[PDB]
Amino acid sequence: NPSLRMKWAMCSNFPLALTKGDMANRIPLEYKGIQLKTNAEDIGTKGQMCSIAAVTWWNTYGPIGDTEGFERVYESFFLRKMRLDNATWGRITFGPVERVRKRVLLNPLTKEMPPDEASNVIMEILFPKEAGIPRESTWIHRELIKEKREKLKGTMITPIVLAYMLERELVARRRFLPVAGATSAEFIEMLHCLQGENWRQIYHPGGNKLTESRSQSMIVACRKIIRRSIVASNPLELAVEIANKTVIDTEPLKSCLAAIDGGDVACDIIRAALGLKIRQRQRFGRLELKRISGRGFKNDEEILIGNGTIQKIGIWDGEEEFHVRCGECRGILKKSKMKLEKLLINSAKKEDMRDLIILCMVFSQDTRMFQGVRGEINFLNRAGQLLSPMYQLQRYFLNRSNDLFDQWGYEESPKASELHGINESMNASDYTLKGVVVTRNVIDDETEKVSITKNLSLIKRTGEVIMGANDVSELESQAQLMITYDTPKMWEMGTTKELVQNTYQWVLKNLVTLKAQFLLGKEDMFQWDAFEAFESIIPQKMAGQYSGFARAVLKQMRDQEVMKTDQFIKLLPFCFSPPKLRSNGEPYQFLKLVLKGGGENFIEVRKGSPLFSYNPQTEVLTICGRMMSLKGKIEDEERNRSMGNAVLAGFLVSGKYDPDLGDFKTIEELEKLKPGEKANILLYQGKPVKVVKRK
Amino acid sequence: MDTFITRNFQTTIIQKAKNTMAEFSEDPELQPAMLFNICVHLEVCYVISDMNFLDEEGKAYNLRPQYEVIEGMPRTIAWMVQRSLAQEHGIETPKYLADLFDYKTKRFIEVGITKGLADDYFWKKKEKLGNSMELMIFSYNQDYSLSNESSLDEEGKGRVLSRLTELQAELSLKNLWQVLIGEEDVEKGIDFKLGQTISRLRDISVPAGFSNFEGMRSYIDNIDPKGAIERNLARMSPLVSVTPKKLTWEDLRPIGPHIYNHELPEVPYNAFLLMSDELGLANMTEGKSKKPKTLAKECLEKYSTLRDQTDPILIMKSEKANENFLWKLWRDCVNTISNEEMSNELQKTNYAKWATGDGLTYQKIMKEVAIDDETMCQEEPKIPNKCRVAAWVQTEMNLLSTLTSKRALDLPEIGPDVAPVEHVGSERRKYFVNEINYCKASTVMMKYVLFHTSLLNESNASMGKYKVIPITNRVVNEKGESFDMLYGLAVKGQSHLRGDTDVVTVVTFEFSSTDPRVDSGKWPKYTVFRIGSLFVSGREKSVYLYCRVNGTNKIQMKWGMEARRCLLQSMQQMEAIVEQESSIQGYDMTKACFKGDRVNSPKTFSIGTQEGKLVKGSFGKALRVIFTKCLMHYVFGNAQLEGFSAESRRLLLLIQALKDRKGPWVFDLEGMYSGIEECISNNPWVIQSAYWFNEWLGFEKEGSK
Amino acid sequence: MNINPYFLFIDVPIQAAISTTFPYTGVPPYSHGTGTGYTIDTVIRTHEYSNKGKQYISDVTGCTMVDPTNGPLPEDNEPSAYAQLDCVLEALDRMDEEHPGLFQAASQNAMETLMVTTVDKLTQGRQTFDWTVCRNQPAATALNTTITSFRLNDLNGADKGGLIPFCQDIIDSLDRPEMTFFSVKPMKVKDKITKVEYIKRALSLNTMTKDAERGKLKRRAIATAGIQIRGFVLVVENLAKNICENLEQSGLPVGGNEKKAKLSNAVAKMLSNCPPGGISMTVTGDNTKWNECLNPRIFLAMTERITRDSPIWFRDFCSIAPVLFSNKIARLGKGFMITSKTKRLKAQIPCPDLFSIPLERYNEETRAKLKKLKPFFNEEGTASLSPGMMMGMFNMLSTVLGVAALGIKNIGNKEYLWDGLQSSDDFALFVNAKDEETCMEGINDFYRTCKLLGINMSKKKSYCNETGMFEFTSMFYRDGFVSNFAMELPSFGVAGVNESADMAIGMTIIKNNMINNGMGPATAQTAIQLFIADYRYTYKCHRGDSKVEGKRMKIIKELWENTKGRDGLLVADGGPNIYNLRNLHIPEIVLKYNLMDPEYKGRLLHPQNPFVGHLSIEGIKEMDYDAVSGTHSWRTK
Repeated sequence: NPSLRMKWAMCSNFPLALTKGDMANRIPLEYKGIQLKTNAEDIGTKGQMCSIAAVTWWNTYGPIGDTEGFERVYESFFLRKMRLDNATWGRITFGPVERVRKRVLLNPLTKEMPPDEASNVIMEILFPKEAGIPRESTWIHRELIKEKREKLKGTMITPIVLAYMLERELVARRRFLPVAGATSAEFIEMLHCLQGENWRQIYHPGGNKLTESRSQSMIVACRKIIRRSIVASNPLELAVEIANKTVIDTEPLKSCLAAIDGGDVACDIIRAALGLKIRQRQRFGRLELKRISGRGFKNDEEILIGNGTIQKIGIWDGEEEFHVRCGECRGILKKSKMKLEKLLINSAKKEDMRDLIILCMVFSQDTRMFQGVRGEINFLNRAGQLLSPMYQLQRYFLNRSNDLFDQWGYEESPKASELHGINESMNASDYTLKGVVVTRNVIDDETEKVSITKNLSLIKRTGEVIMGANDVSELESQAQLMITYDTPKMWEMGTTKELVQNTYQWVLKNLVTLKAQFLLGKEDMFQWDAFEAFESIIPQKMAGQYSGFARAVLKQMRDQEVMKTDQFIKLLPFCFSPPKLRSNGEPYQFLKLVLKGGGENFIEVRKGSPLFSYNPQTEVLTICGRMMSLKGKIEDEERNRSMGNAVLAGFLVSGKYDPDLGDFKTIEELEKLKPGEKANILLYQGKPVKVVKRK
Repeated sequence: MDTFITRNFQTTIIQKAKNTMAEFSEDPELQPAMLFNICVHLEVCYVISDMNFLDEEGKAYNLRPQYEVIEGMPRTIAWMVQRSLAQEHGIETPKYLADLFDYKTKRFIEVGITKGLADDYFWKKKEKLGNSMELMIFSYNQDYSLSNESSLDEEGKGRVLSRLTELQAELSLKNLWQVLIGEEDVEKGIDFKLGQTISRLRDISVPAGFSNFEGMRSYIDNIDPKGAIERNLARMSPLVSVTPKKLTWEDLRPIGPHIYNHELPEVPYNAFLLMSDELGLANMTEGKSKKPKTLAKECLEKYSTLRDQTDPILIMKSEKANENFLWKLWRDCVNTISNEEMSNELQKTNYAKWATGDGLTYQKIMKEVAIDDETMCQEEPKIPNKCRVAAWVQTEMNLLSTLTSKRALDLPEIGPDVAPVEHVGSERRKYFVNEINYCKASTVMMKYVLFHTSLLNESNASMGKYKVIPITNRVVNEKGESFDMLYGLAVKGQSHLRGDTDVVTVVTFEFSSTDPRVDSGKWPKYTVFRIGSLFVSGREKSVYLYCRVNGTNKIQMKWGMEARRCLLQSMQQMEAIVEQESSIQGYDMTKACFKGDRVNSPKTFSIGTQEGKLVKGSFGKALRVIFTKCLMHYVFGNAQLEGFSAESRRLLLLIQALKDRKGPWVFDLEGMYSGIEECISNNPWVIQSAYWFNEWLGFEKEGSK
Repeated sequence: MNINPYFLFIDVPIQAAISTTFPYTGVPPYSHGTGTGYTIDTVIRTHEYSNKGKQYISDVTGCTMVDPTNGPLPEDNEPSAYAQLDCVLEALDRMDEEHPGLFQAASQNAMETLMVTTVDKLTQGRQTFDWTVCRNQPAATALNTTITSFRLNDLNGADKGGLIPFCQDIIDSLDRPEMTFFSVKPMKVKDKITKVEYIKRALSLNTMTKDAERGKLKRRAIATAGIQIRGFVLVVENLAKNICENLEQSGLPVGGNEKKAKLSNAVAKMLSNCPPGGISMTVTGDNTKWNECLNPRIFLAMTERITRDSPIWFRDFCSIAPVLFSNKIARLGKGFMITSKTKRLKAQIPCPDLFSIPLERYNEETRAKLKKLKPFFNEEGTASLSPGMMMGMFNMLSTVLGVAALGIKNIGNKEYLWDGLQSSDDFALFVNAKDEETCMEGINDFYRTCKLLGINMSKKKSYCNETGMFEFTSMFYRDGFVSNFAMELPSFGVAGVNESADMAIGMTIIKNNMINNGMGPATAQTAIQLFIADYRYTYKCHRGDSKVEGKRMKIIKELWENTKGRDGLLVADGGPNIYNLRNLHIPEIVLKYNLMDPEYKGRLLHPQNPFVGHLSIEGIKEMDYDAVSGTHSWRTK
């Protein structure tokens, strides 16, 4: 058994093989009663055995060795991590996925080499003196050799590791793996997350340090603003407030939006909400329209879908011509009542034109598109509201492209030299989708003000809808710059640690106002936006009980003057949620309040937790590892009264540890106690206390 | 070198050579060497057939050349066309691959591009082939050897010589000539002669009716056995038939009816540790995971009343159990765990020796002595006893699937989720853990895994010592309080486990609140004393000590350490269901699956029966039930369960087919029923599975109407 | 109220929840003691299905030989190995007609692969029966021992490097009057054996009970062959694989996504090819006594027919392996244990002394077994097993035979067609006709045809139902939705090398199990959690803020307090777990590098760290993995 073989090595005094010399003796013979190394007189090997904890000692107090050039040695792993970091994640789709077994070069390579040639070059890079007889791959591969000489110079790392990493980046490692539409080497390293046996995930590996940092940041910022606004009632005021109180690391978002004419939809929506200038063009998701000729009327009627359901739709009737475009690929579309007359496109990336054409199909309202639906089309939105029928078909066919292609039908491509057809996979062929043709004569691709409504929809001066709140692309990504925000309403974006830190900072800064309002005794001080954001991380099932306990303890704190700043700060954030008392009418009781994420994400009610700690000797508040001083708001009597009267509801201190009364009492029996009875509790190890219930 | 290969050869040549390699299945990147050779070969076989054509009458100079290339194209097509030419022209077909065919001499060309001297290479190619083909060997040292006179004129020979003029030096000047591998190496092994002894073995390895191997080879090569299958089928007896039989709900009789026979004893309790009757002595702690011995000492200190008991009331005695010895062993365990010494070793005393079964293995003697002896005979193997249904298994299933106000799982953390896939994974884990963590089955599994880990560690590290191993667990209630639960104590015997199946005996004394006399048939294996009473819910509930002798090997302990895998089997399962309901809807259905939404109502599963009526539970309830089923599969897993599941899967699939109105057929139903029934001997889970299968089959029959 | 787990199936299809019926959480069955009983049972069963064939005495080894092929046709439904050569040839010829040139092309491909193959390839196999010591040893060790032995006897073919000279030496060794070899008696020694004894040892087979087999109540024995035949079986299997790759109905060799794709494509093709108004029915079959009933002589004929248009030398090379298999001899294992309970005494009777005691002292089962084995027994303790294929090792060739049987597609121009998929010992047979009765007639004709070729479909385990749902090699199909490939999910535990390469191996195995085998996102994340828990428990490196106490954990806590940036710490040092589905493939050290502060980062990445010491090319890479030569790359004692 290999797994068991080392669970017993740790029991050994020294299971590891120590080196010889200075680094052998840098770790002491013993440390705090723990053995690290030994002086064993081996027979003829001169060997020395080192402990297991010695690695921890090296990490803590070990000499700080030189690490220069380490990043250069492991350039392959660093490039992998940068590709992952600089990547953008798309939608996740559920459905049938067909994968084929292929030899697809698991990992990337700086330059693909045969094993012997790779060994020769490596020998040259590391040991030119010991290379032996000069070779020929040394001649031809001079460029890579010279670059690696320039790179691995000066590093003190062992040459064997350098050679191994060089082999990793040179020697190919090919294996048979299943692939479904992702064959690039950059994709295989994430093939595990790319798609399973019943779902697909869109992954776009990052490239270089792209220059469009500001645009990439503001796009995601505005997207989040929209996501937060849509769910909340009256997205208008909340969205404008958020966009006004957001800063891209040096400046407000508004200034950037005015400066750069970027964005696809979210920037336009935010600009309109703030009253700025935007480009004039209709959108239906990733595809934008620019009417050129014709007109149509909107009529509401029922239609039959292939799956066999009836739902009302406002269809557009009349001849129309559009300068349709999607991503980078341009084109022109002819639309009429239930017919796609003719479509022209240009050459571009296959996915770009695929999205273009499918979006034209769904927008065109062709009867074939109605008949090309098989599965249920009950898709939902982020707010949980049913999507409009047209956007429902758009999403369904984006998640399912083969079905519409098969159902639509093909025809013969035109005989013009520059006009040619395309297959389901965008492959040129005589059989082309009806009304769809490729072309080579590229068509060439200025601001106004647009009003906004409650539902974050742009409506022109005459009232036509130009941008819909459902057109926001779901391509999630990470901003290249460290954006910051001030509003509490959006703090849920950050990690629970960050949210807790932000809310505690907010309550600490305005502690005076909170105390002044609390002393009065109303309830509007429990409804602050910061607490609204904080309620997100509290679990719903226990949120009511937590809030009831917090309200009860604060009320007991206020009624009898045992006011303690630490406990007030700790338990204020939980008081938002409506109280949920027991059937007996008494508030629940707790030892520690658990938050979302489990584990460390818990606040201790008695001693302190990693997310909240107090040092009264130095009067220091440690929130999530960050230290602050509470001078000026801490009273000497507060230092005196430690914790006894602010841990339990309806209980107060009456004495000290009395072993005669009994051991420490748990909550199960504490809740069942009757007025006029004295019990004993434990704050933390070595600090017991006695309490008594008060009516 | 590939960048250099592309220079001398166009993309079509490279791709044809790479495809020809693809019919070899060795990494093309590994050795371009022969790739070079083959492409060169291919190249020459094309240059010999570049501008040389023939007319409809035979003019040497329309839509017909004077040559036809074989190399490069797929092997199957190449061979089919080669055979076509051979049969059309009535010429002997070479037994090796053909590289090029001529239209004037009607012969198959073979070409070889060698490094050094050509004549010797020509003779070696003749040795390989002989005279079945005409050979055109070329060598970069301006060397050539052609076996035919008028195969090609001087123009083609000069052209090919010029074409090889660059490659004879171009590789050297850019320093490539050195690593150029020859062409004979890939075909060094051609000679293979059988010895006399192997020849005789082949001769006697001929099918019946043939004198020797030569006759067999001649027969197989010459005779055309058309109609053999039809003739033999016609003359085969009709008795050899599959006996088709359309399946119907009537044919599906209950499986293993003997479990309804009351004469057989009801299947007794045999799980390693108590599962639903466990009574954990709870001690409140707020942190440090102290030593097992220290934890047991503290827990017993809290309940000194139970610990200090010394006048027990013997309630149940097993058939072959020594009550005095068991009680003395229990007292020794308690005293040792309650002493100040860190060591938890028990002196090898008489009662300890009996409980551990010291010195029971039979002595080994020489084979000759046994052979001489007459009274030494191979013992008849013990067969598992037949048992009937027992209600305690149903009670276990019902109780362990019920939610409890505790949490035993303490799974670690993972990195923050970023991509949508990890978001949905986190959602699914959140729901599944929120449901499972509050179930009794999870706590039982944690107890099992922790005890097995401790037992394996002790057996491996204390082979020759008797050790007392407390049965301990760490639990956390909904309010955040942490408790240490002591369920009992285990004595570990000698564990000189050499083989994987070597058995070490463990004596388990486990606290419980169930009076065994309530269900006597459930406790024939357990010696039960009444050690005391406790105040719990306003009542003085009795506390008994179930004492038993069990045994485990290395494999069982290692699998117990891995009992957490049950989670996975459950998780995957439910995940599949979620995935399925995503397919029907096209978007994440996890929230709709668990809690529902405005569009889709929460999912429900038929769970069980109440007063003979089918009842339905929520998604979480079904998850918990399948999790307890996985835990049961663990605790009651053995060959019987494997056989029963494997054989009953077919019956389940047939029932599914009947439900789908797929008119399933069977070929031998009685055989399948016998295969299913022979596995139902004494495993409690197997018996209860048979009972549940009968009940569910009855309900399905009722529904089918 | 009484719960009933099976009631789940009332609301969900069985296939959708088939995983519930697989008890893979339980301890797999394990065999105790000797495997001689099962080996004798296998020998008896193999000789029972062929006793009616021609029986004679081998003139090379003196063993009893039973040859069923060309024997009388069966008259009952019991397993029958009396395959007819004419029918096999007809099936192969028909398959050639459906695949023109496939046989000769595959023969040429295998022959050239065999030219380029080297002796070292033989080291890629699993345990093999070394005859110099008569025990199962790793393939490389057996190859080294046999090469040294051949060196001692003036057989230096392996020196040439190619596989052809090595196999030539192998066959020539059978001609040597006496052979000298290195044995272990422990110390190394030179021992000499006669020609007949060497022949028997080379043809001998080692037998052992199969352990940890799922879904089988009773244990079964398996056989490991010697190193001599590994080359010939390798080339034969390469030839059969080349044939299978081009066969549409061959359910091999790819697994996973291509498997489901092949199942669905076959089903759809089968529906589409149904005459209007007819019916399609699928038979899920299981072959009983698959290994036992197949005869090596039939495989010899198969190889001869496949290499019809191949050079004589290659025909001989292919034919060798069936010849040796047809003359194989089986070792009976360790023997039997006889015990006297009164005296509490036990004694092991080895195989040679099996009959040294009167059979009355054996139990009934062993008594009957030995009584039936008597004729096939040998004085040295081995049994003649001329029929049967106990070791398998012809999965590709057996699959070819099954596909050829599937290729007939009709008998007597009857009104039904049949096709399907075949993989080793499992198959799904689709039949189209005008009515279900005609489909059953066609299935009966297929059963008779399979009987004729030495394949016995199991009537007890097979079944039929209207096309649309079926099972194949643990893959369940129901209306397009294929459930999964039910496979024993492994223990995501400590890999067991060091601290860092351990984590690398764990994450790589999670990634591979996700990418190759069936596992979804939530399952993989729970897998990561479980693996991290086991890793932390094994190395006692729980989180720095984790209040667990321990010897090393104390210094870990001291580090945690000392540390300022806790985000960039390895789990080996009590750091937070950062791994997820996205970053499964990336080593943790590079992930956290940007976060780790120099105070500890410098110590971790110490060039001359005193732990790793001298490294080897195997050490960093040896399956392969990615890691950093830090302080967590230490080695064993």
